[PDB]
Amino acid sequence: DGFLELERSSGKLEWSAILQKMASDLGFSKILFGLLPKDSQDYENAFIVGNYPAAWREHYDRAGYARVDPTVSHCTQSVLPIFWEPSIYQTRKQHEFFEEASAAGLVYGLTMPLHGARGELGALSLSVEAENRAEANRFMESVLPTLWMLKDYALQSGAGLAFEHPVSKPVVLTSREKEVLQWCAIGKTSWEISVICNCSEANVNFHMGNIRRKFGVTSRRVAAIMAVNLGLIT
Amino acid sequence: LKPLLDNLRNATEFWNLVKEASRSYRDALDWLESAALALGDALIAQ
Amino acid sequence: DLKPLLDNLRNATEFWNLVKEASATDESTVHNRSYRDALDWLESAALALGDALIAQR
Ligand SMILES: CCCCCCCCCC(=O)CC(=O)N[C@H]1CCOC1=O
Repeated sequence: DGFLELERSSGKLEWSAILQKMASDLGFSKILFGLLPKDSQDYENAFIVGNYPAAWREHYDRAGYARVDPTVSHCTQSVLPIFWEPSIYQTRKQHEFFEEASAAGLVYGLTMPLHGARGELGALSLSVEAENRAEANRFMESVLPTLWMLKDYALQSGAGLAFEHPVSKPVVLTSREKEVLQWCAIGKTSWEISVICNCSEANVNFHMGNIRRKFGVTSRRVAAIMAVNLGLIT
Repeated sequence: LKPLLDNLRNATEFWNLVKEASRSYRDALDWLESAALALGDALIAQ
Repeated sequence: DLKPLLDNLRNATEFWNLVKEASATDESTVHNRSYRDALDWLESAALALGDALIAQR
């Protein structure tokens, strides 16, 4: 059912890139996948990837927002989703937490608690961009069953690659590889690439074949995500 | 000394399904291309 | 049975890497029609091999 793409993963950030891919194909812009070992409950030094704005992620950890965030509190005692309605922010700090989360563009969304077969505990949060809460919830109920299946697939394949530490060698791209991939990332079709760089269509298909193997992946959309994730393009 | 036809077969199994019922053309081809470059590169052993 | 269908793909890959570092220098240098050749060879070399294992049981 298309979810199989995750358990064929080279490692942590091909997997993290496929997760963002499916989450974007559903209609969510920003997502986060957190996971912890079986009975570790210190939310610092956890396995956390996704595409939350890096400024917000670094601030979330330095402020210890894990012990005030109403979503992760919920994941420790329930296995059902929690929606980011204003009702979940009750305390003085939760309001301050909420207003800062919206500044990072995380106004609407939901969090799916994760509980692995071996004791893992984590969260899978997805944020949606809408004009109002009513329009956001009509869409979130539109995709909830698909989303419900996704969180259990992301945790099975995620639990196997999360706590592995195989240091992946660095990846450097040529002068032309980065530019041809830069256009692929913003959805340019391969023929459209040929006419911008004044090369042949096979010239870019050839290049991307080198780009996909330099990252160890099997799809160019996934490789384009890992490039912006590592800051190598754009 | 590892089996890497897994990918190729799975990339082909798709590559023959992508047009089984005669959209995802390049995706199925992109899988094949580097699933073949992967084994192809490793097939220079010693 | 067929163990020569792999060095077909291996030479398709060695051709690929030769065009690769010949193109890594500057694309000026390489005949634009060898790009397509590296691609269709790799496709036909790997289509002929994957379709050897799918018949296996
Ligand atoms: C269940 C433990 C998982 C590991 C704990 C740290 C993971 C990161 C916590 C997190 O980001 C929760 C979250 O998604 N907060 C969103 C929700 C509302 O605004 C946010 O910043």
